[PDB]
Parts: sequence; structure tokens; C-alpha cells
Amino acid sequence: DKLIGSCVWGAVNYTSNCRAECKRRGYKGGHCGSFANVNCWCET
Repeated sequence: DKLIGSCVWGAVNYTSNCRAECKRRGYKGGHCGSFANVNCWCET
């Protein structure tokens, strides 16, 4: 899994869509999780 940012509103790396953004950047996909869906990890 590749961390590219955070799927939480407020962080200086908020992903518009965790799965979509990661897919665009040549990734299998992406899932939002960690502590209360804060970190966005791209499927890899």
C-alpha cells in the first residue's frame, strides 16, 4: 500500500477521491482507512 495523503478534510494533503487519485497515478486502486478514515492508501 502506498500512502499519498489523507482522505480527511483539513489535512494539507486531502484527496478528492482516494481510489480515483491513486488509480490515476498508475495504482491498482486506493482505500481510505487508518485512524477513522484519515489516511489514504493506494492499492499496491
